This record gives sequence, structure tokens and C-alpha cells, in this order.
Amino acid sequence: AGSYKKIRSNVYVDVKPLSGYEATTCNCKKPDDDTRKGCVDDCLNRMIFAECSPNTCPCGEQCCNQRIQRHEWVQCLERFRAEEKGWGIRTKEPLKAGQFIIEYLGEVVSEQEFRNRMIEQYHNHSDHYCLNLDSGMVIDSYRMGNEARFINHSCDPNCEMQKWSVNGVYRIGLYALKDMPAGTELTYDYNFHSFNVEKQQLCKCGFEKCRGIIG
Ligand SMILES: C[S@@+](CC[C@H](N)C(=O)[O-])C[C@H]1O[C@@H](n2cnc3c(N)ncnc32)[C@H](O)[C@@H]1O
Ligand SMILES: [Zn+2]
Ligand SMILES: [Zn+2]
Ligand SMILES: [Zn+2]
Repeated sequence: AGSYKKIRSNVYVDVKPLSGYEATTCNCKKPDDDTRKGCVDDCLNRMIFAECSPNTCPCGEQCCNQRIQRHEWVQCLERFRAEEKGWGIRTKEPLKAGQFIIEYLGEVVSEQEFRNRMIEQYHNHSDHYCLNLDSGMVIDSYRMGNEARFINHSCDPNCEMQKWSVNGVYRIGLYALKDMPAGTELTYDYNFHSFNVEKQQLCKCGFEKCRGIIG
């Protein structure tokens, strides 16, 4: 049962994952009703995986496209022992397709740094905790992170990692791929998003067409 230092946002070590956009001023309309949410299903920003800025957004406080910025994580997640896969994360309540679940947190390091760490600190680990970020940068959650680090791999996932431009910085959120009832274990496909460490592991996802191996 594995220990780490819990953080509320990424720790930037030797790099800065600048995106090179701004998420700038959509043509979404602020709905007249107080509790109807704006910037939803046709928001200019959303369509390029960029969050709105609270300074620019026409929808003001009803802007529902600032989910990573505002740390709008689901509150129903639970760490549990998952047969054959150490610890896992399940949801205690239903979640709907496309819904934002949590940001993936860790230390943001260059590929070179993460490689050094793999040799000098992690070379003996039996569990791996790292996401590709972009341009030869990685989110390393071996030492610091949040509960997203415990989310297991599936060859038939119910969630995915999406890279977003947030105030000009790339950050990664987990989103539901499909509806899931209460008690469902969260999973994503590591072969897409997880950093290739060169140490392969048997896959126990239990899918009919399981690829047999993670990485
Ligand atoms: C990001 S961690 C997930 C948390 C891990 N289960 C634990 O208890 O700390 C990834 C590690 O979990 C295990 N794991 C995740 N998914 C698996 C799977 N589908 N089959 C076998 N092992 C898995 C592997 O050891 C993998 O290196
Ligand atoms: Zn919008
Ligand atoms: Zn907006
Ligand atoms: Zn599998």
C-alpha cells in the first residue's frame, strides 16, 4: 500500500509545458437563466481543448469550460484493493460520458530528468507512475501527486486522459469515456498516455481482447 506526497497542483521542476496559445474569447452566449451552464456543446475554446479565461469569457460565471483551472474534481472517488492490480480507484456515484473527473498531478520534469530518476531512484519499483505530457516532458507521480496515480490500466478503458491548454500551459485531465454506475473501477489505456519506461508488465484488465501486456 503505497505512500506519496499529496499536492493540489503540479510541481514544476526543470521545464515549463507552455502551449503557445491563449484560449481567447469565444462567441458563446450567456444564457439568461441563472443555473443553465454556458460554454458547453459548441464553445470555440472547448473545441480546441483550451479552457476559457475568466477575464475574457462572454459567459462569465456560467462558463463551464474552466474545469481544470477551478479544480472542479469529482468528490466521489475511493481507493480500493483491486484483485491482481494492487490498489485501484473506483467511483462511489454514477458518472456520465464526457464528464471531467480529476486533474493528473505530479512533478513536471524533462525526459532527461525522468530518465535519471528512473536509474537513480525508481529502478527497483514494481509500480509505475508517469504520464507523457508533451515535447519531451513528463508528469512524474512516483513521489508527489494525487489519487489519479492509483487509476489502473485497461485495454478496454472507461476513461481517457486529455491534454488541455490552460492559461497557456498544458495540463492533463481525466474524462469519462462512457457512463459508469456506482462502484465502477476507473481505468484508462496507458499505452496511449503513460510514458514508455521499457519495463513491460502482464495485463490483468480481464478484457476479452486484452493486449496481454501494458507498454
Ligand atoms: C499508475 S499505477 C496504478 C496503481 C497500482 N495498482 C498500485 O497499487 O499502486 C500502475 C501500476 O499498477 C499496476 N497495474 C495497473 N493496471 C494493471 C493491469 N491492468 N494489469 C496488471 N497490473 C496493473 C502495475 O503495477 C502498474 O505499474
Ligand atoms: Zn465558449
Ligand atoms: Zn467560456
Ligand atoms: Zn488488458
